[PDB]
Parts: sequence; structure tokens; C-alpha cells
Amino acid sequence: FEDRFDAREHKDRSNKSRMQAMEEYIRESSDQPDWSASIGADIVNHGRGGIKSLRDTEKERRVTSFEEDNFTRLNITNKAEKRKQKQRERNARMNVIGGEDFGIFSSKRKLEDSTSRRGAKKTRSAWDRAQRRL
Amino acid sequence: YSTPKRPYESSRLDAELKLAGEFGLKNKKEIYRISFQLSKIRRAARDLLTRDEKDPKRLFEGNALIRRLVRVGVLSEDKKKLDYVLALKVEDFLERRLQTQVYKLGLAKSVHHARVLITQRHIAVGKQIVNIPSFMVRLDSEKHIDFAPTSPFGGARPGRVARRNAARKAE
Amino acid sequence: NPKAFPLADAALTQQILDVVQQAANLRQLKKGANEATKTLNRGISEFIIMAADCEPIEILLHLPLLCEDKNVPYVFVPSRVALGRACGVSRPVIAASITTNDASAIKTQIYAVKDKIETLL
Amino acid sequence: NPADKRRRLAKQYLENLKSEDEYNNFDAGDLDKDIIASRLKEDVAEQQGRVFRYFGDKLLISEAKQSFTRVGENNLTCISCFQPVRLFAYTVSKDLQLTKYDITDFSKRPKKLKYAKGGAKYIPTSKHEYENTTEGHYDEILTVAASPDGKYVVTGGRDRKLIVWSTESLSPVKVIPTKDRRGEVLSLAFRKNSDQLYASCADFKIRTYSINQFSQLEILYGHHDIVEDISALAMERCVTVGARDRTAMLWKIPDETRLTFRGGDEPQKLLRRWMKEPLFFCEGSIDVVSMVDDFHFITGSDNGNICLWSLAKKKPIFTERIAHGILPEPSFNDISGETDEELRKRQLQGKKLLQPFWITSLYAIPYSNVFISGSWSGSLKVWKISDNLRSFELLGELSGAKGVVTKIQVVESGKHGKEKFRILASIAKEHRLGRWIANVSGARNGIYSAVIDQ
Amino acid sequence: AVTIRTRKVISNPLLARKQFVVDVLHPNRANVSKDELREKLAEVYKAEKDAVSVFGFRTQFGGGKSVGFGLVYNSVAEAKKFEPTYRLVRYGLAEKVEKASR
Amino acid sequence: GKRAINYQILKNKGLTPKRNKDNRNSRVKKRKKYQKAQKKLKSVRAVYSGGQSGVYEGEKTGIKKGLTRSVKFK
Amino acid sequence: QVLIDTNFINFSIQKKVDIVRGMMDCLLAKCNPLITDCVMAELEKLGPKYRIALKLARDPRIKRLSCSHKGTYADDCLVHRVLQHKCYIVATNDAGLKQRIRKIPGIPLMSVGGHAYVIEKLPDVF
RNA sequence: UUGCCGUUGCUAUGGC
Ligand SMILES: [Zn+2]
Repeated sequence: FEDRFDAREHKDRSNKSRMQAMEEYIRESSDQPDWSASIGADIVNHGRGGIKSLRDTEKERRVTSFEEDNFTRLNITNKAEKRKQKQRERNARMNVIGGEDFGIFSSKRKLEDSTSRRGAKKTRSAWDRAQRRL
Repeated sequence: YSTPKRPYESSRLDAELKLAGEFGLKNKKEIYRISFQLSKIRRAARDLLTRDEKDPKRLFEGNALIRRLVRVGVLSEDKKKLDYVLALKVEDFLERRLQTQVYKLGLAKSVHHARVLITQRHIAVGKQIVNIPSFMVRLDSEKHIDFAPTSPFGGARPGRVARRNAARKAE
Repeated sequence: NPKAFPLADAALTQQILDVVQQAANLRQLKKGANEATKTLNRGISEFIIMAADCEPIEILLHLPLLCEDKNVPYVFVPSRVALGRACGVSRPVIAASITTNDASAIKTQIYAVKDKIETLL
Repeated sequence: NPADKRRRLAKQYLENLKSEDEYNNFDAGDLDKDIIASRLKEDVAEQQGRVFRYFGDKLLISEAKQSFTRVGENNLTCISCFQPVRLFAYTVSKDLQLTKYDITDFSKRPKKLKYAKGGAKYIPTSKHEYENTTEGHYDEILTVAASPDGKYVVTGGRDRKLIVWSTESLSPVKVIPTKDRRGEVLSLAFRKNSDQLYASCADFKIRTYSINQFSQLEILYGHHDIVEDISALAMERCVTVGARDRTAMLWKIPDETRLTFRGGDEPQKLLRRWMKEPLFFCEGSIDVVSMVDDFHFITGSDNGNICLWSLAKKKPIFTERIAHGILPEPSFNDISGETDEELRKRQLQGKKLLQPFWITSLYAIPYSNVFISGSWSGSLKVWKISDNLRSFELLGELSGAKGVVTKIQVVESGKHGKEKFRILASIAKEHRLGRWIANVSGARNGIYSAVIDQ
Repeated sequence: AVTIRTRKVISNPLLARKQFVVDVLHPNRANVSKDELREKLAEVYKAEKDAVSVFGFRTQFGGGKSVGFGLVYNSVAEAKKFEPTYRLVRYGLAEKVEKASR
Repeated sequence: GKRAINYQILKNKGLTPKRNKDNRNSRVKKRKKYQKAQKKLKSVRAVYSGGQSGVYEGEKTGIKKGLTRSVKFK
Repeated sequence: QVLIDTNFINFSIQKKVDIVRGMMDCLLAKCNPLITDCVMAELEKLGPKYRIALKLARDPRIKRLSCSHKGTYADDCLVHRVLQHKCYIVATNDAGLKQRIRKIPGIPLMSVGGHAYVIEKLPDVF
């Protein structure tokens, strides 16, 4: 028929398939270092919270970058904080043990269904798989 | 956390007696919390064993699980197999907390001296003073547990009892 | 067979020297030959490290007979200088001993090194 | 094949993450950040400076004027130098003395100017770790560091103090203790063209200071053994190496984060690599560093390795296994105590207890193509790094320095295409931390200066 | 002794201004001591003490560091023009109260 | 002139039994019922105390030549 | 390591639980199941009605001990070899053997209950 | 050219 401008198909998603087991294997076989903190600087409330998870320190780094980048403190916006801070810290003390989150091992989500087993390079021909190898 | 199945059998009572006495715990909730999340950990590793070799779930979640267990420190570097996650147990998890570790490193004379040092803030891993006893130190924070520099057992100015006794003996 | 027989190769030597350094920090190491034989006849010792290149060799070969008597593992590191540097003192040592402790934060590492040098021996 | 399936599934994973060169290739956020980059100030300190002094094969090597000025101080320990943009040098010893030199009289040996000797008089009257505010050293000064501007020298050692002396008079202007019991300092480095000092203290700690404000900036934690060496350039990065944990870390000090680099050479795979057709083995302790530029550095190990590391690879780029030789084996008249040479030879076990020299000094000239290594093999070695920055290679040797080389650094002279340098190297007969060193083979406690040309 | 570190210094000619982030370092002190910090900032940069300003102070846990947002003006008059009135009430000279009714 | 209230009307702990200082802390109670337990364990088993302390003085408590405390099979 | 007996095997097959997989998801640990020769003698003496149970006890994953006594009384053999050593879990469903085993101390007891195995005197199950 | 001490050079070395 006709085209219709779809930001949901030229928007960077990159999160439906971001699995922590694959990302951990990539960090293992990365062959370039990882920017870890000086060891005491990443625990949070004198140990009343966790250490902090890798996603939490990534998000903290993003927030401080945006913070310094346009000179604005973030706030105590009530609905978003009563959702995200309390639910986040309660699943943090549920699943984050010693700076490592073990929540994923208790979660049904198929690895190979979404994040592996390529869909575009599906190679549904003997000739296409032969040319993809050679 | 969650309570066990038969919470009052005599083996469980002598178990909790030995655990709380050997690790200086305050009540049953420490054992029950760390055993609940250990139950989740090795209930997951059981399923990772019940699936087969060269399964994607088994390969990636297995080496992920044993590497973050090694980095928590309950599993040593050489046993990189997934049946040691099943051999893991509860005192392997609560030997990693900061009270146990302060006593084992010898900054305290017992686990109770370690608990009161931690709650009186004389102990800092790395940069920050940790002040709760159940902290689960990691394999990289294992060697920077030392006395806080803000504390008289470090090198700081002595506390109120020492300075008041010094002042009254100067009077 | 030389006199200083159960020598370790380089990987086992560095594993031994790393746990020696950690025990020296944790006050679980008695260093020197006569302190080692003192703690050996007292029975508080988990394994003894002799260095296989000091200026006599029988000077510490007296210790394998004691270890054999009391069933304690003994292993020969090929550098007294590196052994003293691992011990953390400003001199070479020729023998050192890991004392037994159960309020010890490196018990798993000491047991792993004991198993390695006992399968060597 | 499970690792093949791991690599394959990781490749498919990265392809899928890409899923979720044309004539127009411009990205709005990148060009907006580049507009902010055009707007900002301070393109001064944060040069990611690459290797811009390519002169390794250029200058002469074999005919340096080598003067070994012996001094009467037991076991010299460090060397600090200075150039403005007359040149002074500094030495310090285990006899608790700092000594100022003039070095600018380039064609001859250096000139003594001023002593500053601590002793038993400076032991504090408290034995209490925060009133360590005396004015002299009472134990084992290990390191000196001259300011990049030259107002001060700052020194410290096993008395867990930092004493900052003025240059013109060698007087203690300020004392800063390290406030704890094990706080012995082991290495000091100013960041270049600055007033900021990076000290590496044996608490697995790195302290930072501003010297002209007499203030401490930041304490940063994270090594696992004692931080045996430190190195810095004009950037606010730093590179430290702890001894036995066999890792070298580099620190973004404002961010207080680090990049770790472990070693990882194994004689099993290495002897198999030779077995495809040999006395080389694993690693003891990474000991010394020098940051060559803002993307690479070089580490000196305990088994004689010199390794070259990038900022973008965990494992090292290049190794050099034996860099100063293997030590002379202990004699048959000093191993056994039997009578016959056959049993005294059987007590050497062949080649099993030959230990290599360990590189106890390493100095990369900043941003240059050439670094200098030193141990008690008697001969300093000079190596140049290849222009593709993936290897180095031995140019020549400097064989007039009998003893342990506790410090190497160079002093520049000459213009952009014609240059001459004097390599200072502190020579002792004893390692700069403990004794441990037997077979003192004709050593003397001196300053080995060499004048290299072209 | 407090210690000062400026980072990411950009220039705003539209607001006649130079702005940056301020790592303030006070080992064994309480906190930033903002007027003394404006003094130290006005002497590390040029004079303009009623034209230097800081607003966004966050001290990290355990003390020592605090990140603030520093903006320094030339021309104290145009600093008075461009700064907001609550910060002028906080630091400088302006004081206009709101009419209290209903 | 202010007739202040006192502790028994304030806290209202009406007619309690005498209770335990060790019960006032949940941690010290388990410290002192584990010390009691591992003093009772010396009675039932024979506990490895740590080996020979000094010179071997003797058995210090007696040797029974009639008792055999060993587990027979089936 | 878990000592099995005959009614535990019969109830396992009647409830459709695998032996080693039922043990593994009961204890969340790696189990070694042991058939003594007297339990095997009892399963063989049960006749040709119990062929399915006998050739499910014949399983290479189920290791097997060698009892050295006369007669095939598995309850006596299990009780003796567990009160000798205290390194054994006893998996059983006999009421009398369950009472014997839970009267001797320090011995965990496993039993088919419902549609999976249950364990009682093992104080670290979660 | 130094803590002593030796060869010293009319500057280099080597024993503690
Ligand atoms: Zn039997």
C-alpha cells in the first residue's frame, strides 16, 4: 500500500536480546579491560544496601554523565521513585548477593529463542548455507 | 527469605545452634535468609545439570554461574565444574560475611568482638566503613578489610573514654 | 635421586610462594630452620618448605626425616631468595612452615597446596 | 565442540544485537557532541599522546662516555632528576641521607651540593600513628621525587612519612604522615608538568597529593599485594603495579576506576610451543613499570620478563623472556659438603635451580622509542620499541655499572634532530627493599652516569 | 586544607560565562564551605568574586569528595543579569520578598 | 509544682516474673547456650582438643582396663 | 549416598519417580544410590511379578554394595551398616524400618510421599 | 669522584 514513518522500527532497541549470560561470556572473552572501581567506592549505604550490581553502576555512570552534561540535579519524583527505587532495592536485596545478581538463574527466559539463532541470516537454502560457510 | 519445611526437628535445632554459635549470629533469620537464596542458586544449578551438554542454556548460564560464584568467593578458582555448585552449602556462604572475615583475619579476638567492631564502625573494606555484620565480602575485597582510619584502632584520635580518662588523670 | 629430592616445578613453586606470602601476612608462618623444626616437633605444622640451594644442603635435610616421622608434607622450592622474599622478611630463608589454624582465612588454599605437594610426594 | 559452539553462539548474538559505506554517513548526536568539543577549553593536560619521538636506531649506542662516580653511602635506593622548560639531581640511601647533585655540567661526572641526613634523632616521642609529624627520616628512605617545576623534592620511605624538602636549601617544609601502621611508601611519581604527586603505599593503597597546597587529594584502593611501583605522565591517569598479585592496574584517578592487566604465561603451553620442534617458565612477581605513552606501557617482572602492554588488551602484547641472563649457579664448593665432585654435582639437579636475574629497574623515556632496563647482571640494556608498537628489540648494552641498578632515568640535551642524553642509574650492592642478594660480584655503591650521543 | 579540581571547562559567549564541574576535596573536613569555595574559585580563576557561583553540591558517602556545578562570569553586572534571583538571594545582594496573601 | 509521672505508670510492666539478662540480648543468649552445648559435647564424645600441649604428663584422669569404647561390627 | 530398599523402589515405580533424578531434585545435590545385595536378593525373591522393579534396580547409575552375612534381611543389614558408620541416607517406606532409622540419631531418612521424594532428618535441604 | 681504608693519577679502579 503505502509507507508510514515508524520510529519503533528505526529505533535502537538492543534490549530485547541483551542477556546477562551472553554479556558475561563476552566480558570474559573480550580481551580489553573493564573499568572496575577502587574496591570500596562501589558499596552503597555502609553495606546496608548491596555492593551494587553491574547494571546499577552502568545506570549510575549514565546518570552522572547526563548530570554533568547539562548541569541539572535529578529529583525525588514521587510516582517513578515509589515504583523504581523501592522495587529495585527490594529485588536487589532479593537477588544480588555480594555484588553479583543471581536473579536470572531463577527466571524462565529462553536464551536461544530470542537472543541466539539468527533470524536474518537464517540460511534456509543448502546453497545459501554453502555460500555462508564458503 | 522463607521458613524451612519441618522447622522444629532436633537435627535442625542443633544445626542452627552450631551455626549461630560458630558464626555469632543473632537469630534464625540469618541462616534462613542465606539458605533461601542458596536454595535458589543450587535449585537452578540442578536444572542446569538436568539439561544436556552443548545446550546453550547450560554452557552460558553454567559458566556465568560458576564465575560469579567464584567472584563472590564461595567457590575456588580451580573447581570450575557445575557439580561443585551442588556440593556448596550454607556455611560456605556465611564464612564470607564480614564478621567471620574480620575474626579470621585477626582484627578481632572472637566473632562477637568482630560484630561489635563492625557495628561500632572500626572496620572499613576498601574506602567505605562497612557497619553491618552480614556483608558477604568478595574475593577482591578480601584483603582490604582493615581498621578504619577514623578509628582509634587504626591510627586516629582516641575516643571519648580514653580522652576523658586522660583529662581526669591530668586533673 | 638427589638429596633435595621432591622439588617443585615453576607453577607449583609460585602457588607455594603465594600461599606462603599470605600465611606470613596472617601470622600463620614460622620461618627459619630451627623455628620450623620447633613447630614440627610441637606438631603445629601443615607443610614445610625447604629451599634446595642453600650453601650446605644437609643444614635443612635434617627436616625431611622429622616430617617423615610425623607424616607432614615437605616440598623443595628452588630459590631461598624468592622464599625469603615471599616470607616478607629482608633476608633469605631456607625453611619455613605453615602452622595449623582453624580460625584461618586461607585454609582452603593451604589444603589445596597440601594436596598438590602430597600427590607430588 | 563446546568452545566452538560458544564462539558461534556469541557471534550470532552480536549479529542480532547489531540487528536490533554509504555516501551520507553523518550521525546527529556524534556531530552535536563534536560541536561541544569545538566549544570546550583545556586541550592541554588530556593529550592522549602517542609516540612522537621516533629515534631508537638514530642515536649512537656503543661508545657512550660512562662515568661510574662511586659515592660513600651504603645502598643508594632512588634517583630523582629535573629539567626546566642548571639541572639538579637527587639521590637517597639506606643510610638515611638525601643528597643533591648538579648534573648540568654534561661532559663530566655530577657534582655533590648538599646533604640532608636523618637518623636516630628523628624517632618520634610517642609511638602513635598520627603524631608522626617530625622533621626527618628515622628509617629507610626508599624514594625521592623532584617536582616538575623544581620548587620541591618530596621523599619518603619505611617511616611512613612524606617529607617535602625545598630545593634551594634542602629543608623540610612540610611533613605528611600516612596515618596507619603499615603505611610505608614504596614509589613516588609526579604527573608531568604539574604539582600533583602519586605515592604508592604498602596498604594496598595509592595516595595522591597537591604539594604546593600541602593537601591530599584522593586515596585509591585496589591492589592485592604491596604496590611496588608507580608511573605517570601528563594525563591524570596513573599506572601502578603490585608485586605478587601479578597484575598491573591503571587508574582514572578523577573517576577512581581502573583497568587491570594480569600476566598469564605458563610453561606447559610454552614448552609445548617449543616442543613442536629451552629454559623458560612462569612468573614470580611484576615489579617495575614506566608508562611509555598514553596508550602503552612496559612492565619488568621477577623472572626477568620485560613485557609491553597496550591500553586495549588485557593480556600483554609483547614479551621478552630473559632480559638480563640467568644467575650463576652455586658452586660445588658451596652447595653440598661432601668430598667428591660427582655427588656435589648431583646436588645441582642439572638445570632445575638456575634462577634468572630479575629486572629491578625499568625506565621508558616519555613518548619516546627507547627504554632502559637494569639489574645486577652488570650491564644495563637499552631496547627500542618498533614503530608499529607491537614489539621491542635490544639495541645495545651499557656495561659499566657493577651492582644492582636501583633506579634508571635519563637527562635530555640537544635539539629536535640532534640529541645527547645522560642516563643516570643508581647502583647499590643490595636491593632497594630487602637484602636478599648474595654474590656481590665487584659491586660498588655509586651513580652510573652514561653520556649517549647523536 | 580544602582542595579544588575543575573539569570540563566550556565557554558560553551567549551568556558571557565559563562553566565547569567542580570536584571539591575535603579530607577530614565536614563539607564544601561554599563561601570559602567561592573565594578559592575566584582566586584560582580571575578576580570577579561576585561573578563566580556554584550551585549543585552532592557529597559522596563517607565524605571527602563533593561534585558541584561551577559557573564563573566576567562583568558582575551581567552576572547579576544572568543568574537567577534565588541564587542572588543566597549569595549576592538581591532581596525581594513575595507578597504573603491567600 | 508539676507532679510528674513515674516509671511504673509510664512503661506499665505490670507484675512480670524475674527474667534474664542473657534473654535481654538475642545474640548473647546463643553465645552462652553454645558454650553450654560444647561443654556438654566433651561429656558425650571425646573431643580433639588440639593435641599434646607440653610434656606428656599422663592421662590425668585415669585409665580403665575393663572398658572398651569401640564400635563392634554387626 | 543413599541406601535404597525394596518398597522404596516399588513406590518409586508406582509413583513414576526416577531414582537418581528424584533423589537429585529432592536433595538438590548429587546422589549416589546404593542397592545392597540383600535388597537385590529381596527384589529377586519377589518373583516374576516384579520384573520391572528388578530391571530398574539393575541400572548402571545405581551403584551397589556387597553385604557379607547370611540371610537376606535387608532391614537388619541397612540398620547395622547405617548405625556403624553414619555416612548414609536411608531411603525407605517400611513403617518399621522408618521407625528404627528415625530412632537412631544422625541418620537422614528419605521416602516416597505424594509424587516426589521427601527427606526428613537432613537439616540442610534448602 | 666518598664512610673508611689500598693501589692512587699528577685520573680511573677494588676490598670491607
Ligand atoms: Zn545385606
